[PDB]
Amino acid sequence: IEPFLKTTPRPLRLPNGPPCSQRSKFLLMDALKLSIEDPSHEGEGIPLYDAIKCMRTFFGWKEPNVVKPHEKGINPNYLLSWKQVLAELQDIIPKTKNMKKTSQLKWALGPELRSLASWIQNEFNKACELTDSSWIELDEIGEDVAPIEHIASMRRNYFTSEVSHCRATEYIMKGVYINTALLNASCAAMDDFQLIPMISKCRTKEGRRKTNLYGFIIKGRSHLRNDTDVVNFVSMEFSLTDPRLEPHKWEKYCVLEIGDMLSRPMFLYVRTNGTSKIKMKWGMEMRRCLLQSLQQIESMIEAESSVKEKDMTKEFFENKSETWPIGESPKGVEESSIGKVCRTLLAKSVFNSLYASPQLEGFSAESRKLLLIVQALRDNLEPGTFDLGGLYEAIEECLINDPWVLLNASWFNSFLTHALS
Amino acid sequence: MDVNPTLLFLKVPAQ
Repeated sequence: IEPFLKTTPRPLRLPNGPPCSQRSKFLLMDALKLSIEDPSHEGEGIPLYDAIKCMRTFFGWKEPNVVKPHEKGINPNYLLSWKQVLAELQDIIPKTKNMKKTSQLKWALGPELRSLASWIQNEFNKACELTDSSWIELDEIGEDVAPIEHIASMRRNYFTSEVSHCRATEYIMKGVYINTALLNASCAAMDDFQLIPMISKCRTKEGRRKTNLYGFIIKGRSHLRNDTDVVNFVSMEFSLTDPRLEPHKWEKYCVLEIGDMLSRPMFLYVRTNGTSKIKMKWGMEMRRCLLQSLQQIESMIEAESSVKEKDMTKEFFENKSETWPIGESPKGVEESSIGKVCRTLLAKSVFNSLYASPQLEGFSAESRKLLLIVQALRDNLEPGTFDLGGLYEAIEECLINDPWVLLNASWFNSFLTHALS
Repeated sequence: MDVNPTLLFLKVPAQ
């Protein structure tokens, strides 16, 4: 029983701390849209009008109440901010809409170790799912005028058939929409408290056009000249999730009860936050995640189909019987078809865009070195031995805070567990 | 299932 003399692959020590919390620019699994189908009102397309139209699809509003106060914050300024936006909408015709720079607005508009907590893995599982709606390929259909090899467009087009209804795709489209509206407002007003509706559009299970309202953002002042100059903002986001079941996830938020829906109470997650022309541009460019994940899908498919000396694309996507380990359940490791693979590799790329951080950039470069070293131990019956740097020390040092980074560690631990069991 | 995409590497040689 002296394994204790041997150095072999242990898992990574994650940090002790109060449970990690949510920190993305907007809500993910917890989001709630009010929407309109076939929208055709006068001025459709125009955010503020579309928004007013989504707000009128709902009749359950009640008198706002704080229900999970932010504990750094002056909570009643967040009620007054909601109430203010509610008030300022009940009106008569213009395109955009600045808020009375009231007292509670002006206020609202201006390491510690934490441990892993389950909500993040649950968010990840939701991101990989199919939705009833599709989030790309929404226009009238036409030729692919665009010069691209046969097999490469076959792969691209198969992938799209698998990711177009993926929930991670809604998140890309949501970041694109919101960030680009934010850039627009930040540059037109600059001295204005513009009310910025959080929108996406999609097409439904039946094929209808649909426009969605997740909530609203108010911009602070936006005289920005460095790319790094910061726009404060307050985001207010509808949700049906009762923040009291997992109050640790909501530490950054004041949460209000604002209504009932068909029957559950309805919540508004509120928090202040900040961005810059560079972060907004990052959001605006979240379709790169479709690219990134296609390329890894394509090279998985290359590698395999070279072994078998035929193109396997068609057979992988259609028969759905080649599979790949990609998840775990109470029975051990589970394999899925190429379509779950595309959606999951999508979601990983989207999350690590939603949670970009230096801790991620470190963890992911160092852990790759260990990865290759553990696959070499695994794949070679006389593998030899390997020098770690302070590989463990370089990796483990990235594990401070970050919910996303900390799952990735947990996920890597799982792997080590199985790679060598 | 809990989805864990680093479990791919039980099968896919890190490209």
